[PDB]
Amino acid sequence: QLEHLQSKYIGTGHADTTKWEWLVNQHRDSYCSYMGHFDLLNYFAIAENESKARVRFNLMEKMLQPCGPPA
Amino acid sequence: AKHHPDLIFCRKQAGVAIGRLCEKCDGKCVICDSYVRPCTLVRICDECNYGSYQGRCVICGGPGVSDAYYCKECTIQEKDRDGCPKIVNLGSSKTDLFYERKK
Amino acid sequence: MFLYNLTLQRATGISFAIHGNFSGTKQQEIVVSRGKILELLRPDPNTGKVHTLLTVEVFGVIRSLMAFRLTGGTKDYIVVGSDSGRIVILEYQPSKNMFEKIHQETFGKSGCRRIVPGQFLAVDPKGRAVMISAIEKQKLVYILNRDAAARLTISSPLEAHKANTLVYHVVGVDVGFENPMFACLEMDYEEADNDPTGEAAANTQQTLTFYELDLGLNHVVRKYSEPLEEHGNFLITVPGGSDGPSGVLICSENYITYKNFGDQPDIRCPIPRRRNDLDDPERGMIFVCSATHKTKSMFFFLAQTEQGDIFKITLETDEDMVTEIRLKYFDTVPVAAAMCVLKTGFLFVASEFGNHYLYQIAHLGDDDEEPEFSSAMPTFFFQPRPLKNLVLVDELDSLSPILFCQIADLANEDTPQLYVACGRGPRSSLRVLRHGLEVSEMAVSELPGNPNAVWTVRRHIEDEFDAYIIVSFVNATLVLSIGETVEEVTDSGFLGTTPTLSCSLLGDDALVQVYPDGIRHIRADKRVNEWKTPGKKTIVKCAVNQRQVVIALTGGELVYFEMDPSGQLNEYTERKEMSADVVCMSLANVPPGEQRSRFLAVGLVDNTVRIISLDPSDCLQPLSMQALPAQPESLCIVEMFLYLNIGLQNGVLLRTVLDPVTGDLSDTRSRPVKLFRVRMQGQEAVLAMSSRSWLSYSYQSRFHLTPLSYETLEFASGFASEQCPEGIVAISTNTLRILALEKLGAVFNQVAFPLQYTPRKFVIHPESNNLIIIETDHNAYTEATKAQRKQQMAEEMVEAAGELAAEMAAAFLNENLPESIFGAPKAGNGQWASVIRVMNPIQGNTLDLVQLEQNEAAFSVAVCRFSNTGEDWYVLVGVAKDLILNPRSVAGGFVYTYKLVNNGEKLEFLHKTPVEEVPAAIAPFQGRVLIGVGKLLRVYDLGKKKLLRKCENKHIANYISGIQTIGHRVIVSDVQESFIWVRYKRNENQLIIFADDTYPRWVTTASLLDYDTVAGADKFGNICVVRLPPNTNDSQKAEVIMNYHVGETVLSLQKTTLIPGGSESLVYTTLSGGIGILVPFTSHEDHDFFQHVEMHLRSEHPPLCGRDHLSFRSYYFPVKNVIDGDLCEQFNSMEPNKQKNVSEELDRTPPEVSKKLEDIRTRYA
Amino acid sequence: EYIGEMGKDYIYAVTPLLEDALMDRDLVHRQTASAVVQHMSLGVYGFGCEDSLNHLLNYVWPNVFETSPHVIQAVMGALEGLRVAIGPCRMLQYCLQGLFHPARKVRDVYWKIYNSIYIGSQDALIAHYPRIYNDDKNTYIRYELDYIL
RNA sequence: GUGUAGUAUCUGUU
RNA sequence: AACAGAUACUGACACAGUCCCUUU
Ligand SMILES: [Zn+2]
Ligand SMILES: [Zn+2]
Ligand SMILES: [Zn+2]
Repeated sequence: QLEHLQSKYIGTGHADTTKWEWLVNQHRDSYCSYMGHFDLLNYFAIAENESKARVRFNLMEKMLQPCGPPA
Repeated sequence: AKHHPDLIFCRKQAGVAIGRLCEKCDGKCVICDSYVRPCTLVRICDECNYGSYQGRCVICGGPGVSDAYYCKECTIQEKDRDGCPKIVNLGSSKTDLFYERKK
Repeated sequence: MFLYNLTLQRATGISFAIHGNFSGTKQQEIVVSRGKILELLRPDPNTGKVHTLLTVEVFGVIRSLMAFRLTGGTKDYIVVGSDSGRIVILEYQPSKNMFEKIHQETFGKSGCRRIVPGQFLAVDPKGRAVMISAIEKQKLVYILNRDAAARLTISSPLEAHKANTLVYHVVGVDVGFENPMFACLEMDYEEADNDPTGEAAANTQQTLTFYELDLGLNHVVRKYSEPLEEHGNFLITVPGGSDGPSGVLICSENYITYKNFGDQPDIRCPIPRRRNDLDDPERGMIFVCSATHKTKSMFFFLAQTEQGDIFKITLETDEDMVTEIRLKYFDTVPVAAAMCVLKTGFLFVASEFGNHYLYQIAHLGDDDEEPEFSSAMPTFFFQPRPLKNLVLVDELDSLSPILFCQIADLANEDTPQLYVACGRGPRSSLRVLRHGLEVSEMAVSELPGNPNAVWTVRRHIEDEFDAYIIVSFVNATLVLSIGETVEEVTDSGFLGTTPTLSCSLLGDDALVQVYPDGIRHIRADKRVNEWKTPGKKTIVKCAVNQRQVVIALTGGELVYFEMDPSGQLNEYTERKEMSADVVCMSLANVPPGEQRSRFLAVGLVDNTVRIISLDPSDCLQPLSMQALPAQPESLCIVEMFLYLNIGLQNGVLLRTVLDPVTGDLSDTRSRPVKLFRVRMQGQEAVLAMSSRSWLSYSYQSRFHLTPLSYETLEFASGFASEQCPEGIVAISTNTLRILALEKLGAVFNQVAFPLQYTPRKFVIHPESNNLIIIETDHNAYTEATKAQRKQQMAEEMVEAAGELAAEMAAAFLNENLPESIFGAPKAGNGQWASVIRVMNPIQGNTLDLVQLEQNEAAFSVAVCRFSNTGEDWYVLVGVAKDLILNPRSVAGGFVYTYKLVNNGEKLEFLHKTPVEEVPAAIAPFQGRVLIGVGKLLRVYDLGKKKLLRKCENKHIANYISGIQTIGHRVIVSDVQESFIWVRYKRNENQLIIFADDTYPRWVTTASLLDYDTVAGADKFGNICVVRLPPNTNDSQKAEVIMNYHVGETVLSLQKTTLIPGGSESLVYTTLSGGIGILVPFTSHEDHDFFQHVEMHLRSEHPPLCGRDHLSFRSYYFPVKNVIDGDLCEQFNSMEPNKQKNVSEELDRTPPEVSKKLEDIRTRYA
Repeated sequence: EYIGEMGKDYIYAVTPLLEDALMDRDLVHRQTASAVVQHMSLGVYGFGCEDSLNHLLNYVWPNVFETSPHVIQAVMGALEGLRVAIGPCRMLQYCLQGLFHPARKVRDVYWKIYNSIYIGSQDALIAHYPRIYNDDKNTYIRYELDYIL
């Protein structure tokens, strides 16, 4: 059964899925990817004069409640 | 086995135990039943590798003879990184065959 | 069309710098982690210099790194968490000089995922368990143990999952032989995603949670969970058990807190603030990193601030209860991402952007002039000052943030140089990278003559310095000696009337004088064994040795001498002459293993060398023969298992394996070549001289051939003295020179010139070869604005009624903190600062400088000329105004025009032109320019008041990033779409697009390879080549013909030639400091061979950290028509059994594979 | 299936036959052609044969709106193999149109396909996502990727 | 030959 | 549309298997 395998993973949707939560998942995954790779974090820390620790803290803070409150 | 929709995988977090195959199931892939290019060893969760179940066949439950493997296609698709592929169900064909034979 | 990826310089950006005992000895080493390179360093405990031993590559993204040792053990291990869903344990082998994989376990899919562990790698202080965690919901615990065979083992993972939670940091708690415990900074989000009003997002606070590993029941359970006040960012482990108490230090904004479970009132201490700080008071203040130096007497912590201040935390406690935290100011260093303090009193600072430094702690900084701060005291301030508790001893050069590169020839050299624009903030600089080894001159003395050959034989074998310096003229000589004052000795006993050909070391203290009339022996003791060669045919060549004097006469009349313990000369009654003369001949160094030098090689006019055995039975009798493509010039024998370097009349160097008969021959590229053997880095190297200096060193059993970066020299001799133990005494242009090569500096010697802000782009003035550089920073002040702010602050402080009469204002306005040392006063998210610089690149002195106003962010530069004028250069600068980054919004823009008259050394203002968006790209064409403002593309022409717009187009999808043009075709780079092709029609004045791409791409740079091909980089680290179909008329789509994944963001692509006489290649440079090239194959057979080699190496030599090489190279797009050369070159360091296995699968021998792999690199680079 | 690498030389020969087989006349032909496509795409992975695989994907895609379990399994296997061989970007572009279709019987199929694509290599989906214009109260734009040095 | 899951197409009665 | 009958097809589906806790 394929549907049990996909149900457990976090991020998968279904027919009754709204757009806000889909983009919330997109944003959370994007923040985690930014934290993961190194040279992308270097890019972000050079584009604005902030230490990498500050950028990491800001990204972690934005993980809670992105894209505004729900409807 | 992919030929029976009724069968169910355990797919819990895998441990250090190594799976085994009987004589009938020897040389097959525990996901697709393919004889081509075994690639990676099969591991099972400690609940499957406990007591009487230790060293039994992954697919059908017979006495273990040889190790189990993942085929190259499954390794490419990363189907090996999913948990223990041990089958926990008994199936509908086996029980009905047994009852018909014991008619 | 297949390409071959190669690398010239590896990344030099440190990310993790854990330390420990990895060699198993009492000496400590540092294991640093670049983005994808694992490197091990050993600082010298006597001279302070840092050396490198291993530079393995793992082909993956390393996300975490920690070390541990088992209780009662001596050697530490290494744990790696990465993008592969596996955890790997490594172990260093000093004998084999490699990393051995001990264990690996798979727990999930690959890639930097949200719910797959690999981010945090907390380990138990004793060594009983390890923990790997994900950012969300996933935590696994492994138990480590030892067996009866003294080997580590691993257990099945234990799960500690938790739904709808986020993890900030995880650390191991020192519990002292009790159940191991782990502490994490969790934070829930279940309810906040269910409140439309949005107040549930607020009132949510972090909770410190403890996870106890129950060894008896073999499961993990969480016990304590207490809400916090502020939001912590990382935790510190407090040494507990027998020494110190348990618990963890929590660092938050403007606070530091100690907490412990069971029964403890927490203690909080505010972070001291800098005195007279120019920062905006709105922002907070946090710590970035820390360290620990636990010791039997006591333990203390270190901490680094955002500004760059190092504090010293000391915990004060009762018998078992902690009472207060005591903070004290230690020193200030450049901001770093990791610090480590070792024994012997050394501090290693791994800067997060730029060079790395090593300091020695001279004082611990206690009860000194500065006061201390405590939590018991009821916003503290402190005065930063230069270094007092630290002394710098070593510096490690690095180019971490390379932002713009331009390979050209702005000097008068024949070889192109690299002009990089690396650096961030006030530490930014422009460096000149040129291939070669650095040369340092110390003492130069002029010799009025024509010195042809000098030697540096020692007075005695046990002497540590060279006491004899025989400068030989054409007809005379010149004797010198080492010392504080170098002079000419007269009573040395040497007859200074005949030119010297060589200076042998016959005995422990014996030397001979070799002249074109024979050899007179003058031993140090009062003994001379004179032996002349009467006749018109005197000796021609000479071959000195540690115990032999082998010479020859005209017509190849070789002469053999051997030393007996008595101290005489043994001449064999054989004068065998060949049909041709000698062109080059020498003896080898005497090894202790054999009696003397193994063999003698003599080059001949007939181009056949003869390897004569040195036994008396077959004295002066050859045993083999070898031919050369040209006239022999030298036959130097390099030691370390040995080889033989051959000189040729043409500029090619040939190396032959050690054997009487010829073996494997390696060739490397109109003047005679002379080779001299010197001591380099404790290793016996050689110094060839073909057209320049060429020093071939056998570093770590690896052979390099890199020239000495200096003007052409003629002759050299090794230098040994107290001041400069390792060096060269060289003669060139009839003068005496002194060389010193202490630091290795393999390739790309650096000369840096400082800057003010982060450089963005720079162009070259063609007429004068001068650079126009634009700098810009966010959250910055200009000079005038910061000066006025300082004046206002001083006035307010005076008016603060601090006795109405305060003398501190004079000190304040006299206090200037060097920004390159103490950082810059970051202000706010809307402020900007910029400056325009005209710099001479041969010598980095500014020739002009223009400062913009507040909130003027330069983003473009161009040197062009217009059709309406003749000889009239211009400079166009694109500037933003009121730019907000994250809530993206801008208010207008401007374009400046300058005049650049006095040989490109002045910039007088002409006018400025408002525009509706920010001008991102400026590119001249056909006597006019393009300016891309927002999504609009426009053409402008010069006027008298401003620039006049002619054409427009409003169909670009999004923001315009860059513009490249060729002929009537111009290529537009987009922020999210890949590429747009648009044509300019002069007769109609319309810009119409005719071709674009299919796959969106976040491009950062683009280069034009041909009329139809474009090579574009990516933000995510990919490189692609796209070609326009041949049947296209300028709807239509472009076809991708190449894909790759460098793994590091690329910011420069440029095709040129590096080595003279070679082939052009696509040189690229990345944001982490790496420099690589992509080269094409010269034959199809080569392509199939390299493909099959890569396939086999991928099959049998997997990546060290558990990644899949093909899956790594296909991270975002499947790899296409690119062969990875790093994996291919990994063959040369593999074990011999695997080497022969793979080579036999290749139907070749391993030496052939090595030569084939080396040939392409030595041809293209 | 038997020949993995040396199978790129025979994609051209069998492409017209596969196109003929994948035509909507009979179920078993499409089932077996989908199996062939899956095995071929898994075999040729890594050797840059995406041009013909794109055409085969274009021909095999309209078969996902079936009901028989065997054809469904064959089509999903072919789609997974093509996703591995080509890349998640093309499959995302294909599945991105009906993901919010008004009909209930289409969204579930598109969501099954999207879940299959998402579980494997989501970190590439990070870089392959489409730009969304934000609403009056909700921010939908990832402004961090628009920074320019 | 038999049994375990499914599928397609025809024919009759409402 | 529901009830029923008939004919074809797919799943390298399987063939005294065997029980491997059945507790006092
Ligand atoms: Zn299981
Ligand atoms: Zn079996
Ligand atoms: Zn398989």
